Amino acid sequence: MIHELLLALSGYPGSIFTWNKRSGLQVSQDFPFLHPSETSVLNRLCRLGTDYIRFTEFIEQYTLHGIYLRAFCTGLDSVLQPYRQALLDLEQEFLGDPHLSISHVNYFLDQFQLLFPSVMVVVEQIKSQKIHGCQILETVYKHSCGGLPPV
Amino acid sequence: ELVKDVLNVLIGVVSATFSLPESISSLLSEVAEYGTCYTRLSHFSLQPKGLVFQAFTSGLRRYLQYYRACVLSTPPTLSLLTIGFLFKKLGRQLRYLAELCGVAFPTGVKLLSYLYQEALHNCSNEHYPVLLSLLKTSCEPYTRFIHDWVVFLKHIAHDIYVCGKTINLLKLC
Amino acid sequence: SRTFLVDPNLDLSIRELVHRILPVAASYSAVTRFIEEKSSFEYGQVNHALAAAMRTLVKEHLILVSQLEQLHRQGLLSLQKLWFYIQPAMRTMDILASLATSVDKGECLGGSTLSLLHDRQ
Amino acid sequence: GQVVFRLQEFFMWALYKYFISFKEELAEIEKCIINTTITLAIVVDKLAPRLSQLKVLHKVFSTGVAETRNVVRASHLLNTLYKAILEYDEQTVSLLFSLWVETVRPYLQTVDEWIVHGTMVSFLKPVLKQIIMAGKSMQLLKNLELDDVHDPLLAIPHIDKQYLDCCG
Repeated sequence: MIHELLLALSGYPGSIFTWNKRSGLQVSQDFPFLHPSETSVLNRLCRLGTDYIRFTEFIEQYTLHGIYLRAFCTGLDSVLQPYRQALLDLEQEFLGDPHLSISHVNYFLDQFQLLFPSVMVVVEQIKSQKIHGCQILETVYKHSCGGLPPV
Repeated sequence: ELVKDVLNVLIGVVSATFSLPESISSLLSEVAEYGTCYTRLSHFSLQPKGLVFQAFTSGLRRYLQYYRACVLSTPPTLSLLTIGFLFKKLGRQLRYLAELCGVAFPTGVKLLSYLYQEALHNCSNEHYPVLLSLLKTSCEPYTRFIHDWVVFLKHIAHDIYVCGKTINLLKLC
Repeated sequence: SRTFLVDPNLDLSIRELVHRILPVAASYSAVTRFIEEKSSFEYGQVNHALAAAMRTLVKEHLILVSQLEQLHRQGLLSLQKLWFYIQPAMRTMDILASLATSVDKGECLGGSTLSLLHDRQ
Repeated sequence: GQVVFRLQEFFMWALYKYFISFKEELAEIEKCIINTTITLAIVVDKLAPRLSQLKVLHKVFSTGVAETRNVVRASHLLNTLYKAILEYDEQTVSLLFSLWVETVRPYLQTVDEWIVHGTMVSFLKPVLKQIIMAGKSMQLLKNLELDDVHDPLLAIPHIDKQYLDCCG
């Protein structure tokens, strides 16, 4: 189930983690093998997966036109690189000792959980206001004076 | 392990699941369709009509080999998800090269200038070096022609036509 | 014009790539036969020095096969890695296998073998 | 759980940083469960110096959640800490202090940025006039480490000589 999840957090949905076009990633229903209390933390964990999927779908779509939009997505993958790299690691730690639970996996994301949310509305302002041209170099700058150090 | 299967699609060789849970197929298709353009290039740029089209065709193979060089180099056997993420910042660029070519197509000066307008159209992005290295060699034979007599502003268009015939006339005298 | 046979029972993921390497051998079995024949005196003083200068490249093609076997002992030579190594040889032994088949088609000796090298990296 | 669930529902970079380290102690205990006897009355007493530090946050954060303008929600929060620390004047003080610096980092930045790049607390009242008259005067100049000084003073005029140069 661990390697099952680490793919769901990568952009591949399956039977355990269904995909909905409006809401986002979420667990289907109660599962007998697992506990009924975990059905929550996963839903808290998917609030992160939905961000990466809606990210990479937009990144590929390139959608509006202009070089400053092309380069924004070109750079948007660079900030998103430590997310992937930190996800490849989780499998290595689980390959060593088979006593690690979802608690530790949820704990490992830590920084990504408080970063994506603030870098989600920056994309939404673009696709909802047709920000064409060099005006992006301000719409991203007006959000660069944020307090959150990571952002 | 399936990694030697997915990695052997960017090369073009068919596999057990590549002909010519259960959600992996969606993940597989995102790396699969990448392969369909790689083969769709060798079918298009294999020949050694026009002279400048050959050089551009000869410049393209100077690039694909690098794409064949990067693969089969780093990963012996890595995680499945690592493949999709590693070949994203590079894979999408491969699909962009399909918009450039056909997979009609101009020739002569009409092509040496069409490729130029593809630079300013997408200059600052990450597609600047690759297009430049093509234009830098897609104009190599055309300079030689210019190296004999020795849209764009017409103030110099008609002048080039006479700046050469003079050299071609002094060669016979 | 050489034809080859591979295997009735082999992996299809190999035979399609084998047929991509052989065109440097078939284009070689027609150059080495051009040397051992157009060296006969009854062919002029041009079809000779054309066969000599066409031999130094065959020597450098035999060194490129030696350095592959010595690199094959350490196992560092995978089939996919082979298709990339011989690429300089697939282009050169494709040029000479075209002159050696176009100098013998129309019997040329003397000046008419020096014209063909002026019309034909 | 209520104290930690509400915070998770909810400056955060300081709070978030505390949780990672706190999580490591809880995660470590889980290791000794799968691989010594362990029962209820032992894990609780082992977690005493944490369930103590956690109760403080339920009272410090309660004043950072009960509140509309963006300048009163941030002033009243940052002022609650400096008041709640003087009440506690050791491990509980090390937490609030390490929680303080990472929340006053915004102001200390703009204050410096205003200086070099050009309903009232009586703490700084006896010199406030020399501040405004230096702040505004500095802004009209560009158009044409203070905390790291107060602390060394504790080991052995900083705000006035600096002002005298600007107006001068």
